[PDB]
Amino acid sequence: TELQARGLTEKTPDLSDEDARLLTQRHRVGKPQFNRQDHHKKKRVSTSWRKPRGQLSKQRRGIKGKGDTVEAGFRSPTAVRGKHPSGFEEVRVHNVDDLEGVDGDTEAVRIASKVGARKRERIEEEAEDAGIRVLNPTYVEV
Amino acid sequence: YAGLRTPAESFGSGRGQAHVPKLDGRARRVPQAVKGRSAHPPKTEKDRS
Amino acid sequence: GISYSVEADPDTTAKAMLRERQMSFKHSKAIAREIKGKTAGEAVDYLEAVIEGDQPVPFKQHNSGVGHKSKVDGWDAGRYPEKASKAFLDLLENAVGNADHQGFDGEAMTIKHVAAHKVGEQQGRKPRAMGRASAWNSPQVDVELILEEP
Amino acid sequence: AEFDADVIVDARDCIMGRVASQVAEQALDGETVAVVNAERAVITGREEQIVEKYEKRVDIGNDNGYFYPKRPDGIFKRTIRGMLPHKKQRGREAFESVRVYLGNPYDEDGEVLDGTSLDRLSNIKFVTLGEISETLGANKTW
RNA sequence: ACCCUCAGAAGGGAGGCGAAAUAGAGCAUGAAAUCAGUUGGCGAUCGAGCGACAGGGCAUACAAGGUCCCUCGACGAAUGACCGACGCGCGAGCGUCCAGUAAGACUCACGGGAAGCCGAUGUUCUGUCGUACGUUUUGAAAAACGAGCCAGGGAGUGUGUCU
RNA sequence: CGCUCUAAUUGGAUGGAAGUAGGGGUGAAAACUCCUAUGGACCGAUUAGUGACGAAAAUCCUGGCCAUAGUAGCAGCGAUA
RNA sequence: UGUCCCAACGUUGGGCCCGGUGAACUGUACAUUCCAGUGCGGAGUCUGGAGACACCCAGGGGGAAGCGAAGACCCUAUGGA
Ligand SMILES: [Cl-]
Ligand SMILES: [Cl-]
Ligand SMILES: [Cl-]
Ligand SMILES: [Cl-]
Ligand SMILES: [Cl-]
Ligand SMILES: [Cl-]
Ligand SMILES: [Cl-]
Ligand SMILES: [Mg+2]
Ligand SMILES: [Mg+2]
Ligand SMILES: [Mg+2]
Ligand SMILES: [Mg+2]
Ligand SMILES: [Mg+2]
Ligand SMILES: [Mg+2]
Ligand SMILES: [Mg+2]
Ligand SMILES: [Mg+2]
Ligand SMILES: [Mg+2]
Ligand SMILES: [Mg+2]
Ligand SMILES: [Mg+2]
Ligand SMILES: [Mg+2]
Ligand SMILES: [Mg+2]
Ligand code: NA
Ligand code: NA
Ligand code: NA
Ligand code: NA
Ligand code: NA
Ligand code: NA
Ligand code: NA
Ligand code: NA
Ligand code: NA
Ligand code: NA
Ligand code: NA
Ligand code: NA
Ligand code: NA
Ligand code: NA
Ligand code: NA
Ligand SMILES: [Sr+2]
Ligand SMILES: [Sr+2]
Ligand SMILES: [Sr+2]
Ligand SMILES: [Sr+2]
Ligand SMILES: [Sr+2]
Ligand SMILES: [Sr+2]
Ligand SMILES: [Sr+2]
Ligand SMILES: [Sr+2]
Ligand SMILES: [Sr+2]
Ligand SMILES: [Sr+2]
Ligand SMILES: [Sr+2]
Ligand SMILES: [Sr+2]
Ligand SMILES: [Sr+2]
Ligand SMILES: [Sr+2]
Repeated sequence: TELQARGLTEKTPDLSDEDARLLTQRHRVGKPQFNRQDHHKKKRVSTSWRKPRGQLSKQRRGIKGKGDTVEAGFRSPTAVRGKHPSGFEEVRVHNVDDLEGVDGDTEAVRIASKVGARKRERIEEEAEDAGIRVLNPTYVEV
Repeated sequence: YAGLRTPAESFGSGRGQAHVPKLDGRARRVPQAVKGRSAHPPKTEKDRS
Repeated sequence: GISYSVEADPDTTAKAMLRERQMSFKHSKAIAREIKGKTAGEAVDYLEAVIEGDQPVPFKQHNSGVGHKSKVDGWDAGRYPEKASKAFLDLLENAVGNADHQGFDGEAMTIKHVAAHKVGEQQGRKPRAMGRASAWNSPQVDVELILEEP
Repeated sequence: AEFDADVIVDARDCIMGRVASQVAEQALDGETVAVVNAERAVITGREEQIVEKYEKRVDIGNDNGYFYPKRPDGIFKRTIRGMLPHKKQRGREAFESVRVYLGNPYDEDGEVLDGTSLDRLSNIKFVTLGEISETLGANKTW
């Protein structure tokens, strides 16, 4: 009568104290948008980042208010870089065999979008049985 | 000779237009022109072995 | 052309459309805007009075150079677009007719939805001085109308 | 017409600019201030030079306009406006919480703000707002 | 096809076919510029590189993010008191002790709470900074040059020889 | 980092591929990825290659489109109809 | 002898309002400005003040160093005729 998602949807990974701290830091600090200079002034200029190269460029010269420029100083902590907000490390999966070798305490699986409903159903039941959470679960009425 | 079969000429300064070779009011020959030549296309003379 | 841009319950609604009409699109926006919410019958009497010159149609957007009209309410500029009005009368005639064929009281139904859309331009060319010709086009207008029970 | 002032200031024998400064400060802190006996407010210096300055402000102008007040009422109100960011939301709010009156329209007497008092027995080089207004051509309605 | 409407082989309505007519004739898909109607936010007393970063309002079906707030407690870097006591200074005020104490960003734990609620997204308001971009130039917001807008197109390639 | 096609190894798709629209997650970033709707047939990854491989600009090119604007003109001529 | 003092009245066609038809020039963006100042010394956009409720009609053109033409003048090019 209601929709429910298949699998270990609420599962959380177990992280060292230092990892939980850094994951929390990444989340607290965040980062600037880093959109291309003046993307908002012209529709033909997309948001995709491009180093400002104008000799007179205000953003390039680092004028406060013109937006931050991509620099290595903005990189996130090595120990957490790339983790899903839950703390899990993601593993891309295309079939049941891709589930092999995956540690459900430390990793969560993300089924590629191309995968069909028939193959997804098999992957989903096998993942749950292996104690692995599926980040993009199928919702069925139960 | 692709794109070069035309006597298109530029009008130069004076008509408020970019100096682009044109023929019958249509731009031609140059690489930035639609129907113009390919600037640095594949070449037969290239040794591919 | 267009497709009705709004949902309509077939059991309490009647529809009609005009296609590629060659009339002022700017005038059509003004007329639609003005008759929406009116009863089909009210719309008709209003448009006939517009054509007769007794009731002006408020020109709130396409008003450059348009002289003020005292009968315009809450606004200043207005005119009497008779051509587009007659096209709207054809539309209303079609709508109310469809309505009555369905068992509804056509004239009494409310104009729930009415909007004009520019579907194109019939292209034309006009010779000008100095050996050049410039565009001389006709707008093409589609208009949708949805009548609904009171 | 009834001004619920949290503070009533008596400008009689008080240096205009000093009162104006404390009143702007109070209004920005949320205080509703009524200045009274404006015609008796005082401004130090040589009368002839002070008058020249105010006359110049009256003579200035053009099509865009430079409407400068002539009554002590308005002279004082303007003096206060120049100490408030009247074009900003908070500034206009404060400014509109201040009103200046000729004479004292209230039953209460106003208080004399500390540091704004002028001692006539020790000063001869000063002028009264009312005197300035009359010189400017105002209609001595007070 | 049939029917209704209409001056009507038009168009419209209803209807029939097909998995699909939002496949009905330049008839696969259907971006942007942009137009009509409309939803959210702002709006007829107020100011202009249109934003970046902070922080408030209002708005939010699901899914793909799940956090967030307050009491208290633990930890506690640089920094770092009030009060009181004593002693100096014409005075504003200072010194010594209390004391490197109380406090101190982050993080965590107990207890309580939030689900438009936290993030996010749209818009708007406040604060700080802020006169596009590219080019020419010693010096560009420039009253120096270029572009109406969007999509697509648009510039180190080959042979031979040399290093 | 991204694009094309080739090869080897290895996967996805009518139980719905690519593309497109809106939205969620990741990466300092190029850009990667998922969800929903549309769509209705193709699509990847890794490794070694290939190159007519990346645009905001050139009074750049072609196409489409908005404001201009319901504005100018539809008067002027010895033929005022 | 209205060229002038010194302008007036009138006539026809426009102009203005209404139906129909219906372009072009031009457009980096923003833009209700004014006075000063500053700045590559000639600013609607920077700074300080002043003024400024929104929209629309008609007008004569002060400003946008207005639009229209890669200055004709001058110089320069181991340019042309
Ligand atoms: Cl790195
Ligand atoms: Cl139009
Ligand atoms: Cl004035
Ligand atoms: Cl202000
Ligand atoms: Cl004295
Ligand atoms: Cl921490
Ligand atoms: Cl190169
Ligand atoms: Mg953009
Ligand atoms: Mg070609
Ligand atoms: Mg007019
Ligand atoms: Mg000719
Ligand atoms: Mg199609
Ligand atoms: Mg491999
Ligand atoms: Mg391209
Ligand atoms: Mg460039
Ligand atoms: Mg005009
Ligand atoms: Mg000029
Ligand atoms: Mg030149
Ligand atoms: Mg010469
Ligand atoms: Mg010669
Ligand atoms: Na040819
Ligand atoms: Na060859
Ligand atoms: Na309008
Ligand atoms: Na009116
Ligand atoms: Na009226
Ligand atoms: Na003084
Ligand atoms: Na004045
Ligand atoms: Na907000
Ligand atoms: Na240049
Ligand atoms: Na520049
Ligand atoms: Na300049
Ligand atoms: Na144009
Ligand atoms: Na051009
Ligand atoms: Na005469
Ligand atoms: Na002018
Ligand atoms: Sr899919
Ligand atoms: Sr020339
Ligand atoms: Sr308008
Ligand atoms: Sr103070
Ligand atoms: Sr049908
Ligand atoms: Sr200003
Ligand atoms: Sr401590
Ligand atoms: Sr383009
Ligand atoms: Sr669309
Ligand atoms: Sr290319
Ligand atoms: Sr147009
Ligand atoms: Sr005539
Ligand atoms: Sr003529
Ligand atoms: Sr004129």
